[PDB]
Amino acid sequence: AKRYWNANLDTYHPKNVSQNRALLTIRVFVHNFNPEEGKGLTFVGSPGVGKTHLAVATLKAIYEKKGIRGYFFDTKDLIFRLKHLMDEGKDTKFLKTVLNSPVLVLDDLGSERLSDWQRELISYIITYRYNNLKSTIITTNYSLQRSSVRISADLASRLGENVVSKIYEMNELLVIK
Ligand SMILES: Nc1ncnc2c1ncn2[C@@H]1O[C@H](COP(=O)(O)OP(=O)(O)O)[C@@H](O)[C@H]1O
Ligand SMILES: [Mg+2]
Repeated sequence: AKRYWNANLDTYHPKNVSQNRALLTIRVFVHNFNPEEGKGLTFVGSPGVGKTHLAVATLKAIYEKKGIRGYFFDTKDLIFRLKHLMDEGKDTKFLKTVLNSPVLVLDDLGSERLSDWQRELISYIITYRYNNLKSTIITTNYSLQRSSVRISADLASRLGENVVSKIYEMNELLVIK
């Protein structure tokens, strides 16, 4: 939660054209935000680049100018949590509040490779939020450099074609450099 205590659309000081465009987009996005549209953003990019900073920021600006409460998860942390209350088998309540969330930040959704069972949980959670028009914000890592659709196949390679295709029809792509 709070290495990003300070994370605000407002500390925000962009340092290249990438970051400025990203901040403009985010601003427009938050201002027209409608839990109902199930629209989101995807932040790609090498690391230490302020992708996650911007996603926390986006989540805050939402509920500051729209009073809607999001949720912020490290994708692996979420998955790991869920598998464990899902085979202890008791809590359907955590799963439901995560799936039905009006805004959800899946930080690092899928950088690195995901074993069959984490793959299954992601596909589930994304199929659900896709079907139910639930706005979902994603940050993922991309590294080899000079776009659109390689970023597609690269993401597709550890997430699956299916999840990535859906991610695209829900989210606008913001490459931060
Ligand atoms: N433009 C910026 N303004 C303020 N802080 C930033 C900016 N870019 C990066 N940071 C800070 O740098 C650190 C790393 O950023 P992070 O969001 O984790 O990048 P990434 O998620 O791309 O790895 C964070 O603590 C974040 O607060
Ligand atoms: Mg990050």
